Amino acid sequence: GTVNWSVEDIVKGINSNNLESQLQATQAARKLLSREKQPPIDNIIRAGLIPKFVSFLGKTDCSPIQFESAWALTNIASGTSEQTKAVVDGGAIPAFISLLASPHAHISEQAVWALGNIAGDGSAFRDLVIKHGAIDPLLALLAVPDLSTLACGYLRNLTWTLSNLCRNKNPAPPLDAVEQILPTLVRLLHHNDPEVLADSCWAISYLTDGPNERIEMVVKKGVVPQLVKLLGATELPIVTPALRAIGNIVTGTDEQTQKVIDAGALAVFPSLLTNPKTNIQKEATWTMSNITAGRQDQIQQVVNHGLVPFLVGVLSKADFKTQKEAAWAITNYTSGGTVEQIVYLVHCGIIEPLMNLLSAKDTKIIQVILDAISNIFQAAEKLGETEKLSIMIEECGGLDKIEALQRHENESVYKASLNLIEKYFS
Amino acid sequence: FPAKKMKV
Repeated sequence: GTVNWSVEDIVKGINSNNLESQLQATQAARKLLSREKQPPIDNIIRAGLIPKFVSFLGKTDCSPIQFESAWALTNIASGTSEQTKAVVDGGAIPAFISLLASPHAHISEQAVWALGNIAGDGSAFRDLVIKHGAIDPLLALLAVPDLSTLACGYLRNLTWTLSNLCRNKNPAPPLDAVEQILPTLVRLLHHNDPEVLADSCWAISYLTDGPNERIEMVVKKGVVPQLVKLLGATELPIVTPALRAIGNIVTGTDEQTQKVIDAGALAVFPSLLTNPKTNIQKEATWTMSNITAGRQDQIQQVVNHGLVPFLVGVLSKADFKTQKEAAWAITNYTSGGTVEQIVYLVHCGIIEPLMNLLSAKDTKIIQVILDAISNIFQAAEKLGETEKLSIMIEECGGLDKIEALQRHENESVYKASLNLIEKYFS
Repeated sequence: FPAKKMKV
């Protein structure tokens, strides 16, 4: 029927003066654009069909052509930034926003999807969708007593589009829009569908990727406990965005980090720091490094949860990037920690793996490590135990590596190594 | 991960 038309047949049908023929040709276009392999997006655009589709969006008396044109434009807008720009230039934004109030659920959903792609293109189109007033009707679609009464796919598409309205930076979304969206986002963050939860955590992670004021906008809504709960979920698509959100939050002030700690987040990190997925381990170690860079009572919270041995483990064996985040965590620990806490750090066996990591080719990890060593040596000086530490470093081959780093081409590297040698290995 | 979805 409408399977595998040519673009010229589609153009001939859409340019006819017969609404029904236009509907058939539009459906044919939709089917061309929804095939598995290589849809002819550029050919459809070059045929000049976008304005016709946009005009079909407004044909209230023929909802089928509204749906087919909405679907076709959706799939065009799903492509490159140039194709999405083609959809926007046709005036599609206000038309889709108008369709958000359609009495037909599938048409309204299709509009939600299209706006999701357009806004998902980038900060500019995101802000333009917002300027046309999409947030009010979008959120109105979710103003029901119980989200479970909505269709699963409907709710999933709404959540996804909203998450795209929270996505991208330079600039971040307008503050007023984020405040307008955040309550519904909190509501979705408590829904029982895994995809709604994943997309909600992603949206929160977007909103927390920024200055402390944005982080505060999120944290003030009281979502941290829920974020920890989801951090303990079994579905990796949930744990990943939840962990990213937590990390972002702990990049903020010590009080926000403290709200993460009070929610019980640390209790989850024994598993996260041994998670079989590399990215979970890396992001968890990065989060930890942003915790050990905080107050001494917070470092002490890290200690009490038994997470220092897990850091020693990651530093001993893990993907190199995860090991680098571990080195950062150690250097922050030693920078802000007390003498007792640094002593405890050595008692857990940090020295040997820390030394082994000096044979890495990455310059910055060598710098980080040498700073950590400097700090530990400072604690030893404050305890008069520097000799024993020098012996520790010498028995595991660390002294050889430092002495060799004296010949390292980087300035700060061979500076720090020279200082360590002449000050503690004479 | 990509932010756009093609409806197949």
